[PDB]
Amino acid sequence: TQLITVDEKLDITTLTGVPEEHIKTRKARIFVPARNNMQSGVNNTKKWKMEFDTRERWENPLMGWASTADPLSNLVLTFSTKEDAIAFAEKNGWSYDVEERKVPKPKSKSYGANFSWNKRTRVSTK
Amino acid sequence: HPAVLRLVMELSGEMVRKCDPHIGLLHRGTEKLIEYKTYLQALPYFDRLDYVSMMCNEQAYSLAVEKLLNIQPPPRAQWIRVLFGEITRLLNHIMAVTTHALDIGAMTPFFWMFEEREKMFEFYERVSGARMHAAYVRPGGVHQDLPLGLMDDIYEFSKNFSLRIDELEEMLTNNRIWRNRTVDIGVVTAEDALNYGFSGVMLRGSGIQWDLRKTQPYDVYDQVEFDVPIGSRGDCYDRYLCRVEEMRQSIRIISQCLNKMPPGEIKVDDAKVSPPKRAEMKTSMESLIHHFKLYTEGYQVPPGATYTAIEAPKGEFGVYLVSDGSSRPYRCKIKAPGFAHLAGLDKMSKGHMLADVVAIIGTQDIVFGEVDR
Amino acid sequence: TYKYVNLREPSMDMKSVTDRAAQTLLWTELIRGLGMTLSYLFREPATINYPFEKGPLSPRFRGEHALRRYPSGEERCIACKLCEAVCPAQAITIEAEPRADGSRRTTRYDIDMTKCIYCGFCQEACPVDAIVEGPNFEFSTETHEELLYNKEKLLNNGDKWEAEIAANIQADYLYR
Amino acid sequence: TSVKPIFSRDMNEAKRRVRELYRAWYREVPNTVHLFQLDISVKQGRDKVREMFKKNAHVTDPRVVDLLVIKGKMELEETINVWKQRTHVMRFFHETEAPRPKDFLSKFYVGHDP
Amino acid sequence: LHHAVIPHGKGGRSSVSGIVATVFGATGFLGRYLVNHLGRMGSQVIVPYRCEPYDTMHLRPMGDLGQIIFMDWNGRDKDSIRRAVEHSNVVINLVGREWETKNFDFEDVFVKIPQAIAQVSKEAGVEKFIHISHLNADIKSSSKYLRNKAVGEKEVRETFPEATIIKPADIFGREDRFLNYFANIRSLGKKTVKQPVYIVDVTKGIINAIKDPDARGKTFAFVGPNRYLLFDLVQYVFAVAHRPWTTRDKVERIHTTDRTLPHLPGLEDLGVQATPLELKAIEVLRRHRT
Amino acid sequence: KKTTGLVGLAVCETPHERLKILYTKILDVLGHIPKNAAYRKYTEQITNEKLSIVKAEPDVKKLEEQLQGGQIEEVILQAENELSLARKMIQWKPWEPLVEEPPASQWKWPI
Amino acid sequence: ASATRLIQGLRNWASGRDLQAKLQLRYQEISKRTQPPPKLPVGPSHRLSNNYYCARDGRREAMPPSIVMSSEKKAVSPAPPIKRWELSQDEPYL
Amino acid sequence: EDNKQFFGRHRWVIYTTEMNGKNTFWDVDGSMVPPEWHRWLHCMTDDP
Amino acid sequence: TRPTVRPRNDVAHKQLSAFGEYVAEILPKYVQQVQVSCFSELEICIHPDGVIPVLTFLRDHSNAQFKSLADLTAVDIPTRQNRFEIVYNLLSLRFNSRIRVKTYTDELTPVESSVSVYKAANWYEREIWDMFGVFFANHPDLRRILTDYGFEGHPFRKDFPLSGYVELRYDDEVKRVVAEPVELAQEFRKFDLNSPWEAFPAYRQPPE
Amino acid sequence: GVRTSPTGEKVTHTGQVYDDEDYRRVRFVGRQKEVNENFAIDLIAEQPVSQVGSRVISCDGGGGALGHPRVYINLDKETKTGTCGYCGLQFRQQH
Ligand SMILES: NC(=O)C1=CN([C@@H]2O[C@H](COP(=O)(O)OP(=O)(O)OC[C@H]3O[C@@H](n4cnc5c(N)ncnc54)[C@H](OP(=O)(O)O)[C@@H]3O)[C@@H](O)[C@H]2O)C=CC1
Ligand code: SF4
Ligand code: SF4
Ligand SMILES: [Zn+2]
Repeated sequence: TQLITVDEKLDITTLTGVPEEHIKTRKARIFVPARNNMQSGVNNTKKWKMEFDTRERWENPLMGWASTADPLSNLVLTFSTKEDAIAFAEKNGWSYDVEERKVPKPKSKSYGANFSWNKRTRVSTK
Repeated sequence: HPAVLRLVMELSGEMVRKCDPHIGLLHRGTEKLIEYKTYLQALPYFDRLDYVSMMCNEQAYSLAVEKLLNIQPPPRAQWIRVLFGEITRLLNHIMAVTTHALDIGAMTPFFWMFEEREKMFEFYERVSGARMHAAYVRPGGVHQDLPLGLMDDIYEFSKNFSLRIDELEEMLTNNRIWRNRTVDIGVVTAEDALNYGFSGVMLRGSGIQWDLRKTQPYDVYDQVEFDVPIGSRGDCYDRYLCRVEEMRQSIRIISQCLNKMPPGEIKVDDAKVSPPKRAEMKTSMESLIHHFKLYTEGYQVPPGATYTAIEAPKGEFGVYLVSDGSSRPYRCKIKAPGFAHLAGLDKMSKGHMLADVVAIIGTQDIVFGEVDR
Repeated sequence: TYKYVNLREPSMDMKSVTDRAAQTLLWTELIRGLGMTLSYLFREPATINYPFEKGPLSPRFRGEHALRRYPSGEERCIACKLCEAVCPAQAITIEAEPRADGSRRTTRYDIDMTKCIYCGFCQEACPVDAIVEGPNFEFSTETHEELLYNKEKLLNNGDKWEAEIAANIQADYLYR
Repeated sequence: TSVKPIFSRDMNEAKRRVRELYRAWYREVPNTVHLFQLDISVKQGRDKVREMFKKNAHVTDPRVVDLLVIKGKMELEETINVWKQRTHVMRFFHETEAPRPKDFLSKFYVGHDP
Repeated sequence: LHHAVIPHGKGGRSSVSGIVATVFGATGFLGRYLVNHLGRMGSQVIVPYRCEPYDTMHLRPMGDLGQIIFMDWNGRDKDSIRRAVEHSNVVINLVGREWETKNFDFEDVFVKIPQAIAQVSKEAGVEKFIHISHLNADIKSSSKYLRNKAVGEKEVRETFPEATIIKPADIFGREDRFLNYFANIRSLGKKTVKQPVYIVDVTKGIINAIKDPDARGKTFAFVGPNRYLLFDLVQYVFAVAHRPWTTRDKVERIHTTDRTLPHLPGLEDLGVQATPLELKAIEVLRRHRT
Repeated sequence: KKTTGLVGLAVCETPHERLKILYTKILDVLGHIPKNAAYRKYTEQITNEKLSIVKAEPDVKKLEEQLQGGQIEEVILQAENELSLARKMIQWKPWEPLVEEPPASQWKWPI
Repeated sequence: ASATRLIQGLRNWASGRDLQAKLQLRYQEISKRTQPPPKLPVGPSHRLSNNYYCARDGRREAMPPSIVMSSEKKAVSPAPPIKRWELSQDEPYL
Repeated sequence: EDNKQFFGRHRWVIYTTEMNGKNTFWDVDGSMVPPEWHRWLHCMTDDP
Repeated sequence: TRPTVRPRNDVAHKQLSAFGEYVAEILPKYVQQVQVSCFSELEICIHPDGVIPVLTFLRDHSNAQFKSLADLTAVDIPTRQNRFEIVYNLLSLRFNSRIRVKTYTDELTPVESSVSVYKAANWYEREIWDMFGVFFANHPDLRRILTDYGFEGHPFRKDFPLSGYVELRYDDEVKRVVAEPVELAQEFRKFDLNSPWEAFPAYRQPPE
Repeated sequence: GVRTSPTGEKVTHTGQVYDDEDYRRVRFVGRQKEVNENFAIDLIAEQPVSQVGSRVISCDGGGGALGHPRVYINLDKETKTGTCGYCGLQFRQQH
């Protein structure tokens, strides 16, 4: 009711109990995941995935597994806008990198363009 | 001392001041682990978050996914699910009786009804193969239907078990000193029964005529003849009586379910949710593709949140799903009758003594696995 | 539809109240309880002599996690990783290479018998029934190293009995 | 941007509440080190307590400082009861080195640590 | 060298470090703390024994999943010892019973045992072998114990000379010999100086020596950081104990002679901090009364 | 009537006029509230419906048939609860227009 | 069974419930294992020529929930009032 | 295999002395059964 | 759709629609959304200042009894200025209907302790405080349940990882149980599983 | 049936034999490395190539619906005998 409020940023790493080593050490990455190109389906777009950097993964000497001393290794954070993505990355204290979304460029194709008269565009095989 | 929980009881001499359960000694991370799996992967968490009920929680989660997914299970699978749900209610009530018996003393009917429970574990073994953690209930019907030579064994068990519960009522139940142990302990106001959120056998045992099977029949329970007992007084001798009568009504429901078994079908006829049978898998192409992607990715679910609850023998077993439109759940929570019953221990133990407090904890069907979520 | 209980009053007729008084001051139903317990005393016990008489089981019990091989042929496994894809504890570990013959095969096939919750999804998910839940129950191993089965452990394990597993599968290939 | 407070009006009442909390922690140590049959002198534990207070020293929002006061209040209630045990109080100390320094040469002999 | 012997990532609890340590004895007290610090480091430890598997069982879960391994040896044959040091990066000799038995006196344990194991370890080709002994083990009189240790040190220097002869002072810990010896009493008043040194910094120095180079060949000693009076020590443990196989060889070992040596480095010269009596002594002096 | 099924709820003997004066207090405490709020309209509607059921009837079992909420005393308790929220809803001004809307990218679920 | 009639009469006199009749130890009442092999039906599918999955599409019928609100016989309840229960016939108390 | 006893006392095994050389006159174990008799004695079937 | 399809009760659809429109019209101060699911359970989406007034209304008012309290949950959703969702669930004894009161909240600004109107909400509030951090002012007891007291971090966030930062073991050096940083012996192999190709065209959110 | 290391150890069907600078050898000390005695590659070449004088054939592999699913393989190349990807056993046409 028009109360106390100050206008400042947020530093939630004092609250969430995380080690400051894993705060100042690592660095987030915010990106739209590129389409797995062997498939052709663009539903895997329309997100904003936040990952962390990959780190040390040695081998289990007894079996031949993959062991790591990395607690923040296998997270991913699905967001829906870059604005609140960068806002959250600022808000929870860690540093971050911002890649940029690259759309499929629209084109101009026709079967009639494939079957021209003098133009060298000619499929010659179908 | 075995019961496993922490209890801090500050008291004036042998009576009371304030007793508080520190629970959280058992916390595992079930909700986070279901948040990192698929549905079909994370079904056994629902099998064992309550671990005594081994088919009721299966039934609850499968009805949660069917309710979110809008697929009716086939009728023969519904009757089989009803039969195993009532067997499981029988087993959980008879465990609660015998564990209160051994927690108070009363060494032998523990062993007697555990012989009966070994017979029912034999039935679970022949049906699924597990001893106790029989998953067996996919979303969308019953997987791998029951073999030949089972129903007459259920029939023989039903006759023998009616005689054995009569002999248990011969042993205890008008037993003088057990009644003298339990007369007027655990008073519950109906307003306290509502505001403290007690559910199931507490509400059955004190006041309100409230049963989920007869108020929202979630399956073919509307076709079987039975009656839930209502409790008269806020005490646990009466609540014991309503447990034993719910056992006998479960026997009636098992007899009618044996008499009303249709020879319909095993699973749903939806090969995008239930996996196809193995012969038509290894012949057909579409069946192989549906098997393969159904076990890798899992079935997609339309988004949204739902809540449902059924009768666990402890009470309103609620499962609350949050499903982003995906192959994974996004969140799940378990509204736990054990947690709700543990919530009101100050009102159930304000005016008694500590041995009677142990009797209060014992006479409510607690497991402290379901109290954890 | 309900049946509420504790509807009797203590009857003020002299017969019922003197019967309850004689019940109180003569200790009657306690002796009735002793009679019921003696009735279970003179029965015959349901105790199987365990190391000789082994208990009854089912044709669909889930035990050993064995592998199988073809009749007069090599491993039934293909290494298509469906069992690691469905394994809810993620106990299966598969690393696959083909041999020089061209057929696809493995290198490494690990089961964490610690992590193994014994569902049966790997039995009911393999398209060829390569890995099969065994019949037995005896693992009972002293060292934590030795409950981590490798592929050759499973091959020497499933080749310890075939006709058992094949008999169970021939009994049980129609209900599933 | 009218945002609700928790308890205070600026950082000044927050300083008052945290110095009350520090006074309670300072006179709350010797009963704990007497009760739990510990292993460490009083002044060393008090120095690590005031070091923990020094650790969060760059927080300016009133809600966050109030919430840290609430966290310290909850932990102080639990330590002044005997709900916690020897393991937790030793878990506040960090004696299980891990002596891993910020020396870039020592960061180089055991590495891959940006 | 073959791979999976280099350190891997971070350190500790299957964060794989470098060494493979074959340890003799190790059912004993200092050996148990050394196995505990190697399990904290996470290296692979090979310990043979001769006792019941109960004792190695209670020191077992300190090791990680399969990181320690238990095998067998006898006090005579070189064969099982060579089998124990077939594949061994580093090896340590921590052996010794502090009295004579009917089958093993002071002879041929300190005489025969480091000779045989140093022989088969030189034949196997180990590096950074470390043999423990006691400080002030000299050829001179009144100590069969210490003169057998000095013979053993001359053995270690003579055969397999590329070793590390090491010696602490009277070390104390949770299962000390002499602190329990001073508690299990009922007693003579003479003049003696003595320095005790706390156990965990000693074994951290041991593992620092075995994983660091430049320390081969040199003999090392460990020094109590105050070097105070025997009578003050007995009165101090008396006042803090709050109560206002003992052969003659043991009582002469604890009363007779203790002295410093300036030839050889102590604690901080190797690069480890030494911590005095007081704090850990208040820790270990429980068991006052009821 | 005679030893009802609820535990901590003991029966009365003259339910009628007690419930009558309870409903008149409902109408009056509602009467202190402004008229244009349709909350007053719906509460006044349902309470005059219920009081017209009761005031026309000196029956007991037929009163439990015609008016829901069995048996009898729970109706009294429910009207007591309604009177409690009436006393609380003199305050809190719930018929005022909307408090500040969310930023509207929030109840959009499938994210 | 396999007991004499004397201790049998003692068991029946200790509790009169026809102890020889239902003895909780079955002998050959168990249905025989290794049964004749089963044949299993297919339900309301697998009959061809009509069954488009476009028709019987139980998955795709989920709709987004309908949204409202960012001379009146009204103030209705969420449901009709529930029919109050009944004393059952099969031996209530009383 | 006897029939006049109840369900469970059907099938019982009696071992031998040093079937491998372990003095198994005493201290008998499970997994000392050949596989077809392991399907037999666990009451999974009705055929010897 | 005559076999194998779960039928739905359009009677209940219309009844819950009329009741939700009733509640939304009679409390305009706090009601923001009333939505009916296709499987017919009512959802009421609520500003976090009418917690106590709307719960006093819903427990009482006798046109909607709703004594039974089910869960209170908090679901952690990023990409929102107000992250968390306090989800009350109410069940009516006399009526057999279920409403989901979804009131929203942020990280820091509290809500106001439903234990003053609902005794069952006590330990639910204590649990949701311990696991998330939605502060509950005017509440008697906010302690830690379902964690260790030496543990902290509110682990049911999406920001907190799967495996925690600490890990217990025993050591004979300090003769006790110690808590080291996490050292996994196996990876927890995470599976990218979400295929493309738009499994539900009805739920297509619009593009930018 | 097997081969043997220069150190004198049972090798596997997979070529994973050891150095003299290892430690998995020292965890093999005293405890038997239980290799599979019977290999897998060896049994295939002992099999007679089943010859059917058809063109395109079917395969099941030891019982209907007990084994790998039906695979229809081609026999139109002559010097390249068609191998089932599941069975492994070859086929030849006849004319
Ligand atoms: N005052 C002291 O205690 C000090 C001792 N030391 C040195 O440390 C060692 C003593 O350490 P501590 O742990 O306290 O005592 P221990 O006697 O327990 O350590 C010796 C270990 O080696 C074993 N062992 C010794 N001799 C034989 C043998 N002949 N055959 C088989 N096993 C044998 C012992 O018994 P088992 O065979 O049952 O395993 C034991 O496990 C000695 O070598 C001593 O020189 C150094 C400084 C101070
Ligand atoms: S066992 Fe079966 S499911 Fe697993 S990889 Fe092999 S063939 Fe595939
Ligand atoms: S039974 Fe379950 S946990 Fe075990 S290996 Fe198979 S799928 Fe994995
Ligand atoms: Zn084939």
